[PDB]
Amino acid sequence: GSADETLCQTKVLLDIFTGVRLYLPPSTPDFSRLRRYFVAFDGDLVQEFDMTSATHVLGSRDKNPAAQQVSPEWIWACIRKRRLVAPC
Repeated sequence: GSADETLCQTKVLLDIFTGVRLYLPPSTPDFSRLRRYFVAFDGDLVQEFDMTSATHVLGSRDKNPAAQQVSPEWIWACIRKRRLVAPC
């Protein structure tokens, strides 16, 4: 249990993706909060077909190789580490 053990606090958010602009895919699980939550932390979310300027990207990068190919584990590990961790 990650989210339920992390975002279980309303949104906790925390200074995780601090300035971490990861492209949160709509196909990603927990997207609901994944979006608001993340960006809510203090970062930003770019639409797949919209990253060129983006910074991070959830699963995959193509749309934006200049972003970060982070996953759902990164958000937790990050928000949990109160500091952006190794994106993968």
